[PDB]
Amino acid sequence: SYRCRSAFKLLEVNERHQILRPGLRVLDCGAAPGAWSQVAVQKVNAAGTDPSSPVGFVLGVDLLHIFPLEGATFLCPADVTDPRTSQRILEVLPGRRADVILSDMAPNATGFRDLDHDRLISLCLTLLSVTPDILQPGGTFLCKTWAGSQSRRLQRRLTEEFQNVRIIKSSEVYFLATQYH
RNA sequence: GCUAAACCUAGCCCCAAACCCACUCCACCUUACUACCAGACAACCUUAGCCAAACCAUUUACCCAAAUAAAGUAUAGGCGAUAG
RNA sequence: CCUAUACCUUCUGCAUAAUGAAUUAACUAGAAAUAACUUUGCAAGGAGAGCCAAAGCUAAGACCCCCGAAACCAGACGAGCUACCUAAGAACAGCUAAAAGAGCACACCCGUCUAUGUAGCAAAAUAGUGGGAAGAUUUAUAGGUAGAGGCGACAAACCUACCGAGCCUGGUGAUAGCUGGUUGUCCAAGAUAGAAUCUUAGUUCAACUUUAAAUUUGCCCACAGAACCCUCUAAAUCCCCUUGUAAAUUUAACUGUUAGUCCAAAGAGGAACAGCUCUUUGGACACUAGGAAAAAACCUUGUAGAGAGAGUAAAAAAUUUAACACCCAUAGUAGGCCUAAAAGCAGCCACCAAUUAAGAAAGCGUUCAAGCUCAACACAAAAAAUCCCAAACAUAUAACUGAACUCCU
RNA sequence: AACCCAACACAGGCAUGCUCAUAAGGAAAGGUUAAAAAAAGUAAAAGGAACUCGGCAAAUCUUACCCCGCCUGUUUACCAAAAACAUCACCUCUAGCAUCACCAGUAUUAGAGGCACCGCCUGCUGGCUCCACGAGGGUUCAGCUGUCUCUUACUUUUAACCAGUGAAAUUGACCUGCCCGUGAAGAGGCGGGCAUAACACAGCAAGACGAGAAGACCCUAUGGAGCUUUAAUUUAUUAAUGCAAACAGAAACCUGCAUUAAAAAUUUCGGUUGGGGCGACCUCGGAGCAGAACCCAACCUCCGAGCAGUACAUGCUAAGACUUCACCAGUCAAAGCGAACACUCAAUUGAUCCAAUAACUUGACCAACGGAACAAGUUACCCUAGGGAAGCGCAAUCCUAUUCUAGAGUCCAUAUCAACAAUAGGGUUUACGACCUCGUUGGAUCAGGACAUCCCGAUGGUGCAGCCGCUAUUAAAGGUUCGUUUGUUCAACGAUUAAAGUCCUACGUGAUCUGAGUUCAGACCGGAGUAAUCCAGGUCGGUUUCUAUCUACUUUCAAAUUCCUCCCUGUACGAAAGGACAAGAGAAAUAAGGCCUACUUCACAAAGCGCCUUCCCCCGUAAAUGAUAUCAUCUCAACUUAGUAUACCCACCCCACCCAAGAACAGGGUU
Ligand SMILES: [K+]
Ligand SMILES: [K+]
Ligand SMILES: [K+]
Ligand SMILES: [K+]
Ligand SMILES: [K+]
Ligand SMILES: [Mg+2]
Ligand SMILES: [Mg+2]
Ligand SMILES: [Mg+2]
Ligand SMILES: [Mg+2]
Ligand SMILES: [Mg+2]
Ligand SMILES: [Mg+2]
Ligand SMILES: [Mg+2]
Ligand SMILES: [Mg+2]
Ligand SMILES: [Mg+2]
Ligand SMILES: [Mg+2]
Ligand SMILES: [Mg+2]
Ligand SMILES: [Mg+2]
Ligand SMILES: [Mg+2]
Ligand SMILES: [Mg+2]
Ligand SMILES: [Mg+2]
Ligand SMILES: [Mg+2]
Ligand SMILES: [Mg+2]
Ligand SMILES: [Mg+2]
Ligand SMILES: [Mg+2]
Ligand SMILES: [Mg+2]
Ligand SMILES: [Mg+2]
Ligand SMILES: [Mg+2]
Ligand SMILES: [Mg+2]
Ligand SMILES: [Mg+2]
Ligand SMILES: [Mg+2]
Ligand SMILES: [Mg+2]
Ligand SMILES: [Mg+2]
Ligand SMILES: [Mg+2]
Ligand SMILES: [Mg+2]
Ligand SMILES: [Mg+2]
Ligand SMILES: [Mg+2]
Ligand SMILES: [Mg+2]
Ligand SMILES: [Mg+2]
Ligand SMILES: [Mg+2]
Ligand SMILES: [Mg+2]
Ligand SMILES: [Mg+2]
Ligand SMILES: [Mg+2]
Ligand SMILES: [Mg+2]
Ligand SMILES: [Mg+2]
Ligand SMILES: [Mg+2]
Ligand SMILES: [Mg+2]
Ligand SMILES: [Mg+2]
Ligand SMILES: [Mg+2]
Ligand SMILES: [Mg+2]
Ligand SMILES: [Mg+2]
Ligand SMILES: [Mg+2]
Ligand SMILES: [Mg+2]
Ligand SMILES: [Mg+2]
Ligand SMILES: [Mg+2]
Ligand SMILES: [Mg+2]
Ligand SMILES: [Mg+2]
Ligand SMILES: [Mg+2]
Ligand SMILES: [Mg+2]
Ligand SMILES: [Mg+2]
Ligand SMILES: [Mg+2]
Repeated sequence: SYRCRSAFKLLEVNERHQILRPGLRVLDCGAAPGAWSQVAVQKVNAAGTDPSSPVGFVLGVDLLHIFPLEGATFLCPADVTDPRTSQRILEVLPGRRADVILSDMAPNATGFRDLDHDRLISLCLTLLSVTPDILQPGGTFLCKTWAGSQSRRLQRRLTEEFQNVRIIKSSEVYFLATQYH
C-alpha cells in the first residue's frame, strides 16, 4: 500500500491534527522513496480522485531519483538547500505558493547522533529560512527532527514565526507548526 | 576386631460364655477442675456422594431380629447395569 | 595372552546417553463358580427332606494380584496469620510553612532498583539506594463475619508458610482402558488373516496358539477344468488321481496374541524414476552359531551334553587414462546475379575448366581486396571442517584356513 | 531469669514510658599465610558514556520534553507497585418508609452501578485542552565518574595451611584414555589404530546428552475442576398471581394444586484432515485397485444411492447351498399344497427396548447410518494420570565446477562472459481441500578446524604500454577495525584499513555471563465472540539453582608479521597525463617473550599509559641436453638448473631462619 514505513507516521499525525484536506498544496521535502507523497495525494485529492472535492497539488523534492506517481510531481535530483530548486519549486506550484510544508529530510548518520542533531537542525533552519518564499501565510509546517538541545532554537524560531507549535514523538521528534504569520 | 549380630516373653487376635463400669475427703459448665446472690437459653425435621451402568441424566446390594428349603423363583428395571 | 557391548521394564528394535536401583537386613503382591476334566461311592436311580436325572447323581482335587491420582459428598474444627468491621486506647522529633489526603526530614510503616544470598541468618533475608511519614496514617488489646461460605479501594487478592475454592475425620481398600511392580527348580508346545466399537493406549468375536478326546483321511499333486470385454499382454493361483509321507477334521475346556520391523519382488497414493506413506508374495528377526570391520532384518547354519578328534558351509574388490603428418598450390577469371564494392570465402544460380596435377572453395582474415592452410600433383576431473588411518607385499607350482552343520567316542 | 513468636543460644518479628549518646549494654579477629577465582570497599595517568537492551552500577549532584494516569491513596504476603483499582466531580437505575442491617434515617435521603477532578466544544452524549503530581514508560542538555578504551594497586571477607567440631543433594557396578568408523541415528566400555609405572595437592568448566526442579511444546483419558451461556435436564427452593380450601360478611393468615420470573442445582464436551481459520467427511454401490479362484492398496482420486415403476398367489410350505473374512443381518432354491396356462432394478437401507393397535401391521437425515431416551463453549488460574518431542544414498528444484561451441565481446567460440542441456558435488522440497496461515537465536569470553583465499606470498593468461584491474594455478605460517540506528536486532549509514573472507564446530561455547524470541500469572489499544475468553498482533511489567565425583586440561619452555616515508626515481614505461618493480635505510603499529633507569598508578614493591628484544623455507612454474617419434620436444623417458636449524635445560647440609621462591609441598640463600 505504501513504499516506506514512514507513511504510517504521517497518517497518525494527520488523523489527530487534521493537517491535510482536499485543495491544499503540499511540499514534501525528502520525499524519497515516496511514502509521504502517496499519503499527501490521497488526502489533498491531488490526483482528482473525488470530483466533489477540490484538487490539490503535491510536490516532492529529494536528492535521489523518485519513481513517478499519479497525481504527484517530483523534482529529482535537487537540493532543498540549493536556491535553484526553490526557484524551480515556485514556478511549478499553482500561484507560486504552497499551503502545507512536509519535511522528512535526514542527513547520513555520521555515527555520532550528537553531531547529527545540529546537522539536522541546520537543515531545518535552512528550510525555515526559505520557508517564507514557499509557504503562504496561515500555512502548516511539519519537519522531521532528531531530539536534542538545538531543537529549542528551532522551536524558538518557529514559535516567533508561527502562532502555534506542537511537539510530536523510533526516537524521532516532529515539530508541527500552523497558522504561519 | 570394632560397629554389630542373635534370644522369649510382654501382650494381643478370633470365638464361646455371660447382659457391663460409674460416692475416700476436697474441687469441677465462670477462663472446667474456681466455697458463698434475682435467672428464664433450651432437645426433635428424608442423608448425600464416591462408585456400577466402561459417559451420564431414571437407576446402582447395605443385618432389622429362624439356620435350611421354596429361590435367584414370582416380581422390579434408560425391562439394562442390576435389584428381589 | 586370547574371547566377551551391565540388569530390570517399556517399544518392531536398548551397550544404549529411555525408565528404576548407594548398599545391607526385615516386610511387601492371583482371593471365586456355572461348566468341563480327573479320581472314588452308588446306579435307572443319586443325595443325611428341598434338588437333578433319556447314565446319571453325590463328594473331593483343581482357575481369576499389589501400589499410585487430581476429584465428589456429609459432619466437625479454624479470622492469635491475613481481608474487612466493632468497642474503647496509643504514636507521629526537627525545619519550612500554612489552619494543606502540603514540602523537607528522624522514629515508624512500606519494599523501587542493584548487589549479596539460593539446604542462606531467613520455607522471602542482608546491605545500599528508595515511596510515605497530621493522615484514605501507623499500631497494641478484646469481639465479630466460615467454605454451597466469608471478605475484597477486582490482584480471580486473602481466609494459620503449595486457596479457580481452607483444613480435619468419615464414606474409602473412591475410581483410574494410565505408570510401575508382580518372589522355588526343570521340561515341553508356541508369532503378524480380519470385523465391530463415543473405537484405534481398550474390549468382544473370528483367526492363530494350548490341552484332552473321538474319528478318518490330510498335505504334496497327472491329465482334465475356471470370460467374455477396452485391442492385447506377466509371475502365478484355485481344483486335483498318483506318489512321497503322517497328518487332518470333529468334540470338550479355556487363556494369550493381534500398528510388527527390515530385506527381495509386483504394485497403490491428481499419469510423481528417488525418498515418504500404504497393500500383496516370500524370507529373516522378537530362537542358536559362523561369516560380511563394529552389525536384530544380508549370507551360511538350525533340536540343544562332554572331548586337548575329524570333514566342510558362507567367507579377502578391482582399476592408471591424450605425441604426430610429410610435402606442395602458377593458371581460362574479381564464373555471373544482386550489392557502395562484397572477389572461392554478405547472400544466392551454376557447378564447368588450361597444365603432369589444384574445390567455380573445406575452414580461418579482410568494409571489400590482400593473405593464408587443406584437398591435388610429384614424394578420460576433483574438494570441508579434532588427526592420514591396520601393518605390508608385483615372481617357489591350489592347496590350506573356517561353525553349536556333519561324522567320530 | 540471660525470657516471647519464627523447627535452633536463628543477622527475622515484637506495644508503650524514659535515656537521644549514654551513668547502661557489648566484642567484628581460633592460629597462620598473602596464591587463583569470588564478595565488599578505597585510590588512579590521559580520555569522559567511546561500555551497554538501557547512563544498570558508581560518581557528581544534574536541564528540557513526549506517552499514560488527574493528584494523595490501593493491589498480585513469596518473580508484575503499573498505564491497573480506588478517587473528589459527573451520570444512570431503584425506593414514599420506622422498633436488631439500611436507621434510631425519610427524595438536598438511602441503595445498586458507570465513569474518573476541573475547563472547553458537542449530543440535548461524545471529542479535546490543562494546573500540579509519579520508585510509571521513552528521549535529552550539561556535569560527572574504572561503564568502557585497558586495566592496576591496596585493605577486609573468602581463600590455602595447622588445631577442634562436623552436613547435604548425589551414587547399577567400574580396574573410569585419545583419534577415526560404526551403532536406538551424539561412544571412557563395540571395531581398526595410537597412547599408557603408580599415587596425592591446588585450579579450570570441554564432556560424563552433568545434578535438583520447573516452565514450555503438541498428543492421549468416554480422568478432573473454575468460569460463562440462547448446552441438556429440572423448579425442589424463593417470589409474584390464579384456583381450591378456610373464615367472616369483608379481609387476612395457613395449606394444596397450577402457571410465571428470579436464582440455583446436576451433567457433558463423538471421531477423521501437523495445528488454527474456513470447509469437508462418517452408511451403502461402481471405477483407479492387486492383470488369471476368492480376499486384499488405508490415505488419496472421481461418479452415484437414502428411489421409482409394474404386480395383487409381491400366496402357503419345504430338501440342499451361498454368505462381504466373527456375530447380527443378507441371498439362491428342487419338490409339495393352492392357483395360473421367488418382479424390473449395481446401491435404493436402521437392531433392541418402547409407543400405537381388537388384530394384522406401523413408528427414528437413530445420516456420528451396529444406533447412549434426553447435555454446548472456555481456561494464559488451571489440576491429575501418561506418552512423544538428532537423523531419512540415486525424482523435482537451486547453487557451484566442468562438458557441449549456440550466442555476446568492432573482427574473433574459448581476454572475459554465456543460453538450451548433460555430467560430478552440495542444499532443499515432496501423495494431495489444485483453501488460508502458523510451527530458536544475537552478544561477552576463549577459540579449534576446513580452503571453495578477503589481505600478505609465488606463478600463467589478458582486448597486460606503465601504475592499477580482470582471470586462473599454487599457498591456511600470520592477519581480518571502531562507531550510530533515520533505510533498526547484523540490514543500511559514518570514518578507516594491506583486508574488514565464505563456512563448520549441539546459537561452537549459558554447572563461565547476558539480551531477545518461542509465552505464559497483572494490564490496556485494535480485532473476534451473547459471554467466559481468544488472537503467530501492538505495548508495559515480570525468580531457575548447583559446595566439581570422573575424563580432559593447567608455561607446545624457544624461528614475526604488516604498513608508511625515503632511496632506486621522477627511473623503466608512455605522445603526454601519469607512473613501478627487485635491493637497502629509517620509522610506526600489532603480536609473542621480558623489564623498572626514568615517566605514570604508586613507593623496601606491584603495574602500564613506560621501556627493551624478536632469527627458516616453500613447489605454482620458468629453462638446457635429449630419445621413443635419428628434426623437434623442460623428461608420470634416462638427466641438468632456478628458491625445486640453532638456542634453552642440565650437579646432588638443611633442625631453624630469610627470600626477589611459594596456595600446601617444593626451591634459592644462611661465610
Ligand atoms: K475474633
Ligand atoms: K559499660
Ligand atoms: K508511579
Ligand atoms: K564442564
Ligand atoms: K459412533
Ligand atoms: Mg460410571
Ligand atoms: Mg468425562
Ligand atoms: Mg557411558
Ligand atoms: Mg538412580
Ligand atoms: Mg531383602
Ligand atoms: Mg457428581
Ligand atoms: Mg483479628
Ligand atoms: Mg471502634
Ligand atoms: Mg511533625
Ligand atoms: Mg503530607
Ligand atoms: Mg515526605
Ligand atoms: Mg484494602
Ligand atoms: Mg481484571
Ligand atoms: Mg485473570
Ligand atoms: Mg486402585
Ligand atoms: Mg522348545
Ligand atoms: Mg456409538
Ligand atoms: Mg488328493
Ligand atoms: Mg559336543
Ligand atoms: Mg597437400
Ligand atoms: Mg573345525
Ligand atoms: Mg545338530
Ligand atoms: Mg580464620
Ligand atoms: Mg581475585
Ligand atoms: Mg581516571
Ligand atoms: Mg553526557
Ligand atoms: Mg558497542
Ligand atoms: Mg554505544
Ligand atoms: Mg541510545
Ligand atoms: Mg542509578
Ligand atoms: Mg494515581
Ligand atoms: Mg490538583
Ligand atoms: Mg509480589
Ligand atoms: Mg502489601
Ligand atoms: Mg515488585
Ligand atoms: Mg481506573
Ligand atoms: Mg503514589
Ligand atoms: Mg545421605
Ligand atoms: Mg584411566
Ligand atoms: Mg564417535
Ligand atoms: Mg583434582
Ligand atoms: Mg477412547
Ligand atoms: Mg467444564
Ligand atoms: Mg461368513
Ligand atoms: Mg459406526
Ligand atoms: Mg458393516
Ligand atoms: Mg493475562
Ligand atoms: Mg604473508
Ligand atoms: Mg588451492
Ligand atoms: Mg555448556
Ligand atoms: Mg520496575
Ligand atoms: Mg567452580
Ligand atoms: Mg621499490
Ligand atoms: Mg635429437
Ligand atoms: Mg631443444
